[PDB]
Amino acid sequence: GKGKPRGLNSARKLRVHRRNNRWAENNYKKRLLGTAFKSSPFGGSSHAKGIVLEKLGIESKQPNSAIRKCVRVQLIKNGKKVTAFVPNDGCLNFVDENDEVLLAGFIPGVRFKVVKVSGVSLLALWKEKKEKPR
Amino acid sequence: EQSNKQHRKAKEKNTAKKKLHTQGHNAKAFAVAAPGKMARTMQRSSDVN
RNA sequence: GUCGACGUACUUCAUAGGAUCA
RNA sequence: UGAAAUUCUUGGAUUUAUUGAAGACUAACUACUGCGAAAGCAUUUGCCAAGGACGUUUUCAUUAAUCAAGAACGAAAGUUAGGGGAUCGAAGAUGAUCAGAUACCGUCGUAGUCUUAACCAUAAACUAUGCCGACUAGGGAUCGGGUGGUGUUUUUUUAAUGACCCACUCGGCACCUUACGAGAAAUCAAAGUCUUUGGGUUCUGGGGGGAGUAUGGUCGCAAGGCUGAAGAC
RNA sequence: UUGUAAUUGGAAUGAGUACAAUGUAAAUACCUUAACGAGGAACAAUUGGAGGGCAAGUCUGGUGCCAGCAGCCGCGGUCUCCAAUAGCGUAUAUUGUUGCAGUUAAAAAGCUCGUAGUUGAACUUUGGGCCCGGUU
RNA sequence: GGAUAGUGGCCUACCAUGGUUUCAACGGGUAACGGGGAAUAAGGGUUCGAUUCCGGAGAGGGAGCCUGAGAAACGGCUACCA
Ligand SMILES: [Mg+2]
Ligand SMILES: [Mg+2]
Ligand SMILES: [Mg+2]
Ligand SMILES: [Mg+2]
Ligand SMILES: [Mg+2]
Ligand SMILES: [Mg+2]
Ligand SMILES: [Mg+2]
Ligand SMILES: [Mg+2]
Ligand SMILES: [Mg+2]
Ligand SMILES: [Mg+2]
Ligand SMILES: [Mg+2]
Ligand SMILES: [Mg+2]
Ligand SMILES: [Mg+2]
Ligand SMILES: [Mg+2]
Ligand SMILES: [Mg+2]
Ligand SMILES: [Mg+2]
Repeated sequence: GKGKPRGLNSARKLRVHRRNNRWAENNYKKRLLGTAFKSSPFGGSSHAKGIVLEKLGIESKQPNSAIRKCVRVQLIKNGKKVTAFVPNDGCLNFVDENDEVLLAGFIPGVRFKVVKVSGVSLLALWKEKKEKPR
Repeated sequence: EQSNKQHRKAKEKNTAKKKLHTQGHNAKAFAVAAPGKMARTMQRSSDVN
């Protein structure tokens, strides 16, 4: 005996035992209860819109440093302040205060990067293929 | 130099099957039929929102 | 009110051992 | 006491002896040996019922194993109402606050410790080890019963019993050796059942240890409104 | 005998243009096809990653001449390689019936009784003697 | 007995006290139309299926009807709600 019923007519005890024990899994619990998106950085979304409050590392002396590429952004969905990466200081010129920035998951502690500014791809602006509409 | 072996205390933290009843209601009762469509539909709506 | 408990989500500390050589 | 000091004391303390009273507890014998489902259980004698094991060429014939619901008991502490109140003693008070192996010591001691009628139902409630069934090594010690001997002691009339010695058999707490197997190891006759897995059944877990951070969540959580110091010359 | 060509020769061809015809209800397109249509064949293939080198240049630090960061900015003057390929990149998401474990690091309930549920000893025509037709 | 195209607590009158349930009724959730199917997996399984076919329901929300063999129809009608 393994501590589990084995009789040919004991199907029900096995099913009811399984259904009760399946809730132990954190993955299972999150999936059915729809709580798997609390841990998501954006609260379930793949991208986040934000307002550029300030360019923190604008005054850093060393060019192209990690600090120079960080911007403090307000998430419009909830108003929480977060920090985002820009691909390079050259791209930082495009970003200025009080524009919409679309953020995506990525100086430890910075977990976001800017992918679109003012509704235009930041990569496109860097490649000189578009103009930022103001 | 005498180091006694720790007494691993019996759990007082709520078990995984007990945590589900700590809130106001029984969390297991309020669950959807097809969680697969929950995750897919919810993610799309979040970006639309 | 930088209040308590719980739930949830994350961070963090504990990894070196044998042989040869100088 | 490390030394003191609260304390008692020429109205005689401490100590001696002859008693008397009160309430607990059953030393040494005492051993993880014995009994009980466990928690637990130890002075003598009586009564009441209960129980394992052993013996049976007695009796019924599947009446059985496990167990959600439900029920009885459940160490110590604790609550309600009486009784009792010796010792010890949470709390409280008080002496001293000098010295680090003796660094937490002393005195008074409320509740409790005991008991009666109900509650509370928690322990490292431990073999940190579910229950029933089968099988898989040798060895001698013990507890209860039973069988056997032309064995010792005893009955000091015999004897028969009782107590011992030896062999074995059932059941039990157990213990040594074991390249039998298992395990990383400690170790285990079960934590074993020839490489990876099925004799029956109940319960539990989905990861541990030591630190933190935040919280669109849940349940909770105060007081305050007439009060005013100044050695040098 | 290896690599590099804004070197060089004449052969081929469709993207595109277009008589015509086919196609279609009428058209467009396809398949056909006179005539044009290639050397930077400029008729100008992309998406990602990795690694350099350069200055009378700039910043920072120090056991001198150095090291780190990095370098579209200097006195005047108006580069290499790797992967996929008409496709490539980024972000989020993405329990054991067979077959788990419970002494020493998750988890055996303090003990017993007990309903449902699951499971539950053995035994009843076995053996023997012939006949037929099938396969390999 | 009435009604129905018709069986039937479908409804009416009188009667009895029945019916389901730990073999999970009743109640709650369902980002629940159901199926043929789709994905993955070595096998068991796990998930998806509004969506080319079949069947059901609806035409902003309830309620009620004429016509007609066939409708509680809505590119038919009437009220109420918005
Ligand atoms: Mg077994
Ligand atoms: Mg005894
Ligand atoms: Mg009392
Ligand atoms: Mg009780
Ligand atoms: Mg004990
Ligand atoms: Mg056994
Ligand atoms: Mg075309
Ligand atoms: Mg039964
Ligand atoms: Mg049988
Ligand atoms: Mg629906
Ligand atoms: Mg579905
Ligand atoms: Mg469908
Ligand atoms: Mg309709
Ligand atoms: Mg509409
Ligand atoms: Mg209608
Ligand atoms: Mg219509």
